[PDB]
Amino acid sequence: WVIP
Amino acid sequence: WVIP
Amino acid sequence: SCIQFTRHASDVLLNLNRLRSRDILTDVVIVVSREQFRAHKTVLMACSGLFYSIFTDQLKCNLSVINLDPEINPEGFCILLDFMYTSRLNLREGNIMAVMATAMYLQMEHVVDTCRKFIKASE
Amino acid sequence: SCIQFTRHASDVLLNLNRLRSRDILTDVVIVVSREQFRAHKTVLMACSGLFYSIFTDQLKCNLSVINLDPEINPEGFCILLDFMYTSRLNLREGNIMAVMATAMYLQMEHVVDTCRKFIKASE
Ligand SMILES: CSc1ncc(Cl)c(Nc2ccc3c(c2)CC(=O)N3)n1
Ligand SMILES: CSc1ncc(Cl)c(Nc2ccc3c(c2)CC(=O)N3)n1
Ligand SMILES: [Cl-]
Ligand SMILES: [Cl-]
Ligand SMILES: [Cl-]
Ligand SMILES: [Cl-]
Repeated sequence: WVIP
Repeated sequence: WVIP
Repeated sequence: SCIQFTRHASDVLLNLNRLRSRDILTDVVIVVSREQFRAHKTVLMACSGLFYSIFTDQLKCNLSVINLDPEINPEGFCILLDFMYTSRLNLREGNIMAVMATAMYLQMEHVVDTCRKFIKASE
Repeated sequence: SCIQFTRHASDVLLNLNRLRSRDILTDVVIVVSREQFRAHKTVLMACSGLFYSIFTDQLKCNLSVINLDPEINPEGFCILLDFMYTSRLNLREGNIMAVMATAMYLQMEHVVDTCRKFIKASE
């Protein structure tokens, strides 16, 4: 999971 | 396009 | 000896979401406490262990309406349906418990994992 | 304020290809010079400008069989159908002309672009  |  | 187009999967998903937003070729209604959500069975199956089991069943594969368990929160489902079609999860302090419970019921293992991690950080 | 799961789109496409390989919820047959290819209309639309136009047509959206132009090569179509469901293109010296012609007809702009580039390098 990432900060888009 | 890339070499997978 | 194949070549691969990096953005292809993302572009496919973006177009599937465009079809969903315009209600094009949607083939099922998911009913959650009287709230209704139109979607594509194949996308639901591709994202959820529960929908995969439902639509591979020789009788349920032909249903145009699926009713979820009454304990399922419609907002939690809506957030997860948005994630299925976009890879983006709107996870907030106020919805994390409903999102995790809905992801556990829908069998969306990666969503359950990030909810468990975000809850553990707040304790 | 969404979080994003990097592998989600690829995982969705991988599952859609698993459904195709097991012939699960395929809803159309594409006929190419008597060769037949089963697929999901939504995936075809998501990858091709031609299928997008066909299945948004109020009459053609209901067809279970689509016949392509007799000039279309079945091997070229097969390679492109594989690309649609995997992001992988089996581009070879012996098939590049048939693949480019099929991609131009199917309106798959990124495939046309790489074929043009690979042909230009060989001249
Ligand atoms: C297992 S083979 C397979 N073949 C095709 C499909 Cl459409 C599919 N979907 C699916 C199954 C289980 C799970 C998910 C999707 C998401 C998750 O967390 N668990 N699985
Ligand atoms: C244009 S809006 C839109 N909305 C939904 C879909 Cl399913 C769609 N597909 C599509 C249209 C045109 C093209 C492709 C896919 C691939 C390509 O090269 N050109 N387009
Ligand atoms: Cl029904
Ligand atoms: Cl998931
Ligand atoms: Cl027909
Ligand atoms: Cl393309």
